Amino acid sequence: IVGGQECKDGECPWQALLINEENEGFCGGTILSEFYILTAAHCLYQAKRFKVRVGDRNTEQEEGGEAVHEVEVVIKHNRFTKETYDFDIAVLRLKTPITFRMNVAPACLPERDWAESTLMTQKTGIVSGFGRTHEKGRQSTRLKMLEVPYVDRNSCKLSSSFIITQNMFCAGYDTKQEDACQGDSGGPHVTRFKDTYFVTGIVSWGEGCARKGKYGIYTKVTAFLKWIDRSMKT
Amino acid sequence: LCSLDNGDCDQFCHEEQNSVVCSCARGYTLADNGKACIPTGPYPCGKQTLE
Ligand SMILES: Nc1nccc2ccc(CN3CC[C@H](NS(=O)(=O)c4cc5ncccc5s4)C3=O)cc12
Ligand SMILES: [Ca+2]
Repeated sequence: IVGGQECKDGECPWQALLINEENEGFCGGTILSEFYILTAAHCLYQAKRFKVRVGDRNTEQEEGGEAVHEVEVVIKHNRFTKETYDFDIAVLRLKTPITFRMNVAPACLPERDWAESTLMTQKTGIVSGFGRTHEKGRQSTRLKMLEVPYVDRNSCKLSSSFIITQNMFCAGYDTKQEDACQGDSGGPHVTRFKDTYFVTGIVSWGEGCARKGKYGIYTKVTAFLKWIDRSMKT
Repeated sequence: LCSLDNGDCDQFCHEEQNSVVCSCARGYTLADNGKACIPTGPYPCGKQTLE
């Protein structure tokens, strides 16, 4: 996350962190329930083997609320393509259930129509993660969150060098220096409604980070709600 | 209806028979007034944790 703020205690409880064999975080995830984590399919090409960590806010020190979970099943979207970044979604079934507690809780899955009419219509959504805090910098040590404005689909399409498919949407700023960045991929984009947070996107990609005239690109969760439901039923 | 202040629903709003019908995410149950959503246990989805 470039710009934005540190997630304060209890503020981003649905944040999951995928970690590699060397225990380093390489991508984000969103807790959907005790057994399922939502992440980006492209993250799965990033590590030989990986585990999921929940409840972590500072990778510099075990605080007590953290918990590592091994993955039992990786359900990647059949139609995902590394070439266009289309269908950038994957569901992880954990071997053991997550125990909810302070800093560990699921984000709600909305219904498609209501989500499209009322959530993606909101002024902003919230993205969060342990990724880079500058386009060329190193991974963040502290979990951060950033409020990102929903971006008109047409200006979004015009701003991008690559095709914005119907499975993607835009958020962020034209010139202001704030945006998700490398390491945040697979992480949560949620929208608040009457103090309840609903999952609306998955951190996907962008051209550099926080670049002038460019926005952050997110997988459009509302387009895979049936696919998610199926993935969690198995 | 649902375009007027989300139909007074706490969460999901659907316009059926020209009438507003409210509903809730998993882990919540529709209140007696048929509009509010009541968490069914601790750590309901979408709530920031206070303890
Ligand atoms: N902003 C960000 N926000 C969120 C997550 C991000 C993850 C990685 C990077 C880092 N990355 C990943 C690749 C991208 N480089 S590009 O602009 O050449 C692109 C080439 C291309 N070809 C086909 C489809 C799309 C593209 S984008 C970049 O900057 C930037 C991110
Ligand atoms: Ca820690």
